[PDB]
Amino acid sequence: IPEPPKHKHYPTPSGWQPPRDPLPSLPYFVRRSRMHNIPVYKEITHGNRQMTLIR
Amino acid sequence: VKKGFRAAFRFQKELERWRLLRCPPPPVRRSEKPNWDYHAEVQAFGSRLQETFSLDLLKTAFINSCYIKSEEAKRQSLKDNQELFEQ
Amino acid sequence: DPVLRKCELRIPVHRRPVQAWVESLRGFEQERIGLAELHPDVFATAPRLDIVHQVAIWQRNFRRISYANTKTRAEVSVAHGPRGPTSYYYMLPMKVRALGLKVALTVKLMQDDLHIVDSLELPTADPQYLTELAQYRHWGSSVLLVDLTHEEMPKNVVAATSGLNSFNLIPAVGLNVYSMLKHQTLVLTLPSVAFLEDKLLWQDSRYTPLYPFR
Amino acid sequence: TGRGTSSRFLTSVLHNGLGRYVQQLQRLSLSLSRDAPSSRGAREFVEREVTDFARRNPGVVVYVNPRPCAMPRIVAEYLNGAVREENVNSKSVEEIKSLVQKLAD
Amino acid sequence: VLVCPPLRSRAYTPPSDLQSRLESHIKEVLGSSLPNNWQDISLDDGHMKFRLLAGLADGLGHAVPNSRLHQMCRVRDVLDFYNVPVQDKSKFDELVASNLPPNLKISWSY
Amino acid sequence: AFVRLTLPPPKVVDRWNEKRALFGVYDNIGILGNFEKHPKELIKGPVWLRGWRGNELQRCVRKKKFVGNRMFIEDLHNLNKRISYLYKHFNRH
Amino acid sequence: TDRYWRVQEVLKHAQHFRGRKNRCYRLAVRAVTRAF
RNA sequence: AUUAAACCUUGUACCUUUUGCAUAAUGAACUAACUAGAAAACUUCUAACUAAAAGAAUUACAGCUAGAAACCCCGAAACCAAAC
Repeated sequence: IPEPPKHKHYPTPSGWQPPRDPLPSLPYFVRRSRMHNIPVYKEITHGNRQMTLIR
Repeated sequence: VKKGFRAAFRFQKELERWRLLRCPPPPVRRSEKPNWDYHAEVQAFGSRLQETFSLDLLKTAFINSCYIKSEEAKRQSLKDNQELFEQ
Repeated sequence: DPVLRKCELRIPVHRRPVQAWVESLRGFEQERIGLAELHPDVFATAPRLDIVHQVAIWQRNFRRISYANTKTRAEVSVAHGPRGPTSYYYMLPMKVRALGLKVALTVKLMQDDLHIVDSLELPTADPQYLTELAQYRHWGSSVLLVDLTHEEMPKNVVAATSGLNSFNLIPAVGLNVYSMLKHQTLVLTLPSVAFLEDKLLWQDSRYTPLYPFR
Repeated sequence: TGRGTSSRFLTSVLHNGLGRYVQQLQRLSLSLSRDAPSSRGAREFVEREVTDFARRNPGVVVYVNPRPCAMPRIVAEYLNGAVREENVNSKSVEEIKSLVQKLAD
Repeated sequence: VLVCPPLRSRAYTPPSDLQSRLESHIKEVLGSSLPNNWQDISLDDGHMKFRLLAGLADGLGHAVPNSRLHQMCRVRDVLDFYNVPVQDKSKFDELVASNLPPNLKISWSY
Repeated sequence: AFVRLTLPPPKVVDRWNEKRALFGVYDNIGILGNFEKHPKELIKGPVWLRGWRGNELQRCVRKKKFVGNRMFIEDLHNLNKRISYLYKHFNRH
Repeated sequence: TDRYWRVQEVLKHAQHFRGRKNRCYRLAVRAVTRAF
């Protein structure tokens, strides 16, 4: 997969913005996915339970 | 022939149990039997009774004339309990 | 002069590099000669032993073939007896197997069972030297030696390892979880680590294949 | 079961408590294995609680014999000659401590 | 054809004058003379770390574990790492040298 | 029933023999070999089930196809009759 | 492989029975339960 | 239970079947061995990776991949082909 190209102005017209620099110094770090997207997935289970997962 | 060593080992124990019941072993003194320490037992014996005994004197009291003869016979190939016995 | 190694691939900024003592087998006292950096995404993965446990089961079971057979009542000239050759073959995804290998590498390093070496070359071919050296460095009773490629592995090491049952010599492509677990300590050449890292790090952007990669 | 089993009357060994109470238990024997999950609890017991029991009750001879053993086992011998055997296979420290206290009493 | 040298024990006890040995080694590494903020000196330099760690290990007798090697970013960690003792004595070995009472018997058949 | 009156001789097994020692080696041929050779290619055994698994009927049917021409006439007839029972059991019950 | 000892468990409680009951497991087991 | 084997006191053999009942009805001289539950379409659970997932043939607007998870035995009167 090609890495995202550097853009003169962020956010990108679609709306993509790379992770903010400097990274936060919190004890917990959330890395981006291989697709350079936030690792948040909406999920529904049992046909009635809505869920969201951070991986 | 049934396979397995546990079954063969189990039967050997089964045979031993029957043999022991038929022919109980002759009694033997705990001194000869394993896990015996005369010095440790005497200390425990005195503490168990909650009484103070002089180790040397108590051993002499335990010492008997017959015991000395056996040791002397082995020695050929010591204070008796008579004095304490009278008191 | 310390031997300094850096990860060829880009280490994450938020992740610090993993480091270990570079060693050489040339001499008994050559325990530490350099400092090397190891990719956190490879050598600092979470210790997921169930994946390792699954891989070990897969390793034992995908080769499992039972040849037991018996004649049933209809075939008598057993109600539920073995019926001919039976196999248990199944395949784990390459992502899981690579992850399982990644997990195993971290455990050995963290448990001080992994020894990174520059090369396998030995001053002598005597098997005694290798066993004594393992005792000298307090290695486990079983030591696994890995080289970059089978063809180029030194002759001296071959003789020492070939004659030793508990010391097994394998190429880089021959690495597997079962051997690592069976062997108390692992000895890896520096080129092999890069070779393993490349394949393990290749999993990045794992295009689902419509045909073989070749 | 009562018809098919033995019975006795209430009795004391030698009127033990009339003058002074004497502990019947006289000897303890322990077998351990250096590398055995079953004996781990007993092994941990040796580190921490065996000494306290020994100090509390010095009138009982305690034998601890770590040896190649399939199952750890404890043997308790009493003054009257009664001997009781208990297997320590795969038992925790807390369980072992409670059992020993019962044996002493 | 090479004869292995004798094995050494893995037990290391922090020196009573640990600071004196550490500072002397730091002076030995390269002419430092213990400049202020010595504890915070970064070890990221490969050459400096190799000489400092190798020299300290030989004299002090304790070696940085591979697991803990990357943690040794600063001298302060090294000083803390050396001050913690390491004992090779087994639990049974400690028990043997613990004034065993007369009623307690230990026999190691392994 | 009755049990043996003699103990079997003791037996010692070496767990570090080459077969056990090298068991599982090259199992990562594909990932470490650029996927040129799939681990399924390393299977040695009956031809009809090399790299393949199925239910008893599928295994029997595949066996017939692979070695049907090279099987004995008597065996082929027996296999045909056996297949009939297997087919009915799985596909009708 | 312990079926013999299982019978012994019933037999040991049935050793004191009289007649074929003491030697027949089919009857010995029934008597042992009834006694308890 | 007992000092005591029997006495005193208490108590309508067992399995199956009838109905949650048998003083019904079946079956058992006894010993040893042998003697009957087998499948994954979908779902939950356990994980990998994720707008992507599966080592070619598959699905997708959080999906996709992998694993685990299931359904017996004996017994007719008969019927047909080919030999004798």
